Amino acid sequence: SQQTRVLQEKLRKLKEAMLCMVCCEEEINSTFCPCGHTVCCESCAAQLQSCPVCRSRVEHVQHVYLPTH
Amino acid sequence: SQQTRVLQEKLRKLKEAMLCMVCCEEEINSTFCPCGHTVCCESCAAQLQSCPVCRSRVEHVQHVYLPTH
Ligand SMILES: [Zn+2]
Ligand SMILES: [Zn+2]
Ligand SMILES: [Zn+2]
Ligand SMILES: [Zn+2]
Repeated sequence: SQQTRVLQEKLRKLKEAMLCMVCCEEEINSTFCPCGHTVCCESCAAQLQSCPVCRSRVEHVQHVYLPTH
Repeated sequence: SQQTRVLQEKLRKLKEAMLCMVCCEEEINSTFCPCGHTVCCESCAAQLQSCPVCRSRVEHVQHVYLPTH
């Protein structure tokens, strides 16, 4: 129905919010510490020395195990 | 249709996976370090001394800013 189409779009938007903001291909699973922005996959996070959201120094990357994975 | 019901269930489960595993009311926004389990809100994470998923000693709680918040 039309409601199936509406729900597919909502699901797509929620899944896109869970994808890395740099590569757009892999799920977010890494936090830039200490700022806390959790916006990248592990491969993109390993290549950034400054946060892409707030520009703070990345002291280290913490892997996050999320229930939505 | 039955497809609409399947998608509604997927959306519900994804939304439930973003809620704190202790209070079931507030969004997850905290990571237990060093293990990385990210399953609680700030208030519930604050006094836990051991991770509720893996039993590891909690050395630090890192706040996380997720795009799904
Ligand atoms: Zn990436
Ligand atoms: Zn940041
Ligand atoms: Zn809680
Ligand atoms: Zn743990």
